[PDB]
Amino acid sequence: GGPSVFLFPPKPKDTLMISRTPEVTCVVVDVSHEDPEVKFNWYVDGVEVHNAKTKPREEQYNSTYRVVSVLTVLHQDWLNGKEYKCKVSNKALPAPIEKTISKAKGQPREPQVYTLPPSRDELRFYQVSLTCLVKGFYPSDIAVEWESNGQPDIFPNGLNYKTTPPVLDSDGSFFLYSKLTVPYPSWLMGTRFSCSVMHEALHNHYTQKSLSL
Amino acid sequence: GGPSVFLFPPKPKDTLMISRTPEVTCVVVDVSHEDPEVKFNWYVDGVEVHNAKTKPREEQYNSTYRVVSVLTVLHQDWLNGKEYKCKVSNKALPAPIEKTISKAKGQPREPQVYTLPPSRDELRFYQVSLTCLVKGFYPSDIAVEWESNGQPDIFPNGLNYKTTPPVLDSDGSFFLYSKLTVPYPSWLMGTRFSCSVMHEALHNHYTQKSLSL
Ligand SMILES: *[C@@H]1O[C@H](CO)[C@@H](O[C@@H]2O[C@H](CO)[C@@H](O[C@@H]3O[C@H](CO[C@H]4O[C@H](CO)[C@@H](O)[C@H](O)[C@@H]4O[C@@H]4O[C@H](CO)[C@@H](O)[C@H](O)[C@H]4NC(C)=O)[C@@H](O)[C@H](O[C@H]4O[C@H](CO)[C@@H](O)[C@H](O)[C@@H]4O)[C@@H]3O)[C@H](O)[C@H]2NC(C)=O)[C@H](O)[C@H]1NC(C)=O
Ligand SMILES: *[C@@H]1O[C@H](CO)[C@@H](O[C@@H]2O[C@H](CO)[C@@H](O[C@@H]3O[C@H](CO[C@H]4O[C@H](CO)[C@@H](O)[C@H](O)[C@@H]4O)[C@@H](O)[C@H](O[C@H]4O[C@H](CO)[C@@H](O)[C@H](O)[C@@H]4O)[C@@H]3O)[C@H](O)[C@H]2NC(C)=O)[C@H](O)[C@H]1NC(C)=O
Repeated sequence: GGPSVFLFPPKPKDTLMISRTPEVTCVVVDVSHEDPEVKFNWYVDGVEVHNAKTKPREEQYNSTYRVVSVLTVLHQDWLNGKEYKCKVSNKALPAPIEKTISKAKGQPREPQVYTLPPSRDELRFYQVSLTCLVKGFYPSDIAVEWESNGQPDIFPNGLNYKTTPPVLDSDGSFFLYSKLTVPYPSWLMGTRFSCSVMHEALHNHYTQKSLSL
Repeated sequence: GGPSVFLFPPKPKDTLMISRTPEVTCVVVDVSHEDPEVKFNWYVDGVEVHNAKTKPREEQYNSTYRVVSVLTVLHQDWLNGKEYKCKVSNKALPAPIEKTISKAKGQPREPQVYTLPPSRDELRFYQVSLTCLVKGFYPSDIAVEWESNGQPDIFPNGLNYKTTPPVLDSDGSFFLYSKLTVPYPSWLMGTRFSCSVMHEALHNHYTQKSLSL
């Protein structure tokens, strides 16, 4: 064939925070040197739009260019299920490649957030684990972060945490876990930690759950 | 080209338990009706073997057969890093397709297992969540299960649990979480639950961590 197209959704956090701005990204790979001509046509539910923006092309070590087309979207357009289509055309293609992406369908469901202290057996070590359980949400688009009331003297570098991907639960909903690693002295001195979750189905798209000794 | 080949590693649990038998699986898709002839040649570190077994072909909705070749492997052969090669040949191919798979390289690291009781705020609900943290292991091949001392009268159907995929941690090791959902009355009556973890770097490839009220 010829070039390949891939269309990605906006960041879950971008569509949920008022401060941020979501965008859809249409990437084009496998584009030839002989015909590096690429065009884009964007359609929101079958209605063309021309506010998208194409970034400069870039060569890769595999001797192929890379074209990307970014389309900023309204917060509530995506959350209401509007479908976004990217139409790519180039000489190397017999017919243009059209791709579409939208939010997962299904009545959203609200997550429950639970913080669990570190296991008693983990204090033998110096780094202990604070856990945040987020369960029962749909769709799986979600954002998770940790906060502290600890000054930089205890945390000169920021907080160290990692979050699992969403896992389909036995009731059609999703769950995940996020682990925050902190020194034991910080846990013992009464530091207040906070698990923050952004999800469509939450009121104000946000909830925050605390954890401390 | 023609048909496509895919080679899969043995289940982590299969290579760790003596009772089970691990297998490398070499799948062939996109095989034509005009030429449904397939051959396999297996090599363990460049040494041919003839104990593999081919299962009957199966028709697909897209009108393509699918041929599978299964090779049982010795437990310690895989765990010691031996590379397994699958060579596929068919009329529709100009030259045979060879694929190889082996265990991830790197000094193995032993996991730590910690059980966390359900959050106090989750008792509002009837289904509560028991958590098992497994962290600090390498490679990411691991198997996790839950056990109970509860008869079938409390659990006529088995235990309900889901386990996350491994997540790369900030020290090059991996962690995961497994969630067991149980009715609150079972938690309150003293039922003893058990998180069982099978990993190469564990002594006897097995460890078990308990949890109860
Ligand atoms: C006619 O219909 C067929 C069936 O629908 C089509 O077959 C499919 O063909 C595609 C390629 O076009 C293959 O894609 C690959 O999938 C691999 C994963 O396969 C496992 O998981 C899927 C479900 O997720 C499952 O259906 C497979 O059968 C396979 O299951 C595994 O099976 C083994 C033993 O059989 C078992 O031990 C495992 O536990 C089990 N695992 C699971 C999760 O069930 C990928 O690994 C491949 O990835 C490659 O390519 C990626 C990018 O393309 C790259 O990132 C990767 O690194 C890697 O290189 C690849 O995506 C499907 O597997 C195959 N499905 C089946 C059932 O055969 C057929 O293509 C279609 N005809 C045509 C013309 O399209
Ligand atoms: C020249 O070199 C560049 C970089 O090495 C290659 O760019 C990649 O090309 C492959 C072509 O297959 C693309 O593969 C697709 O990747 C997607 C992942 O997107 C994430 O990752 C990229 C980079 O890591 C991020 O930029 C992006 O924001 C995302 O975070 C997958 O989603 C795709 O999977 C889907 O399609 C395949 C094929 O149908 C299915 O098998 C999957 O199941 C799934 O449906 C796919 O794997 C890759 O995206 C390209 N990266 C970038 C950054 O563009 C060029 O391909 C290479 N040139 C040639 C000719 O290959």
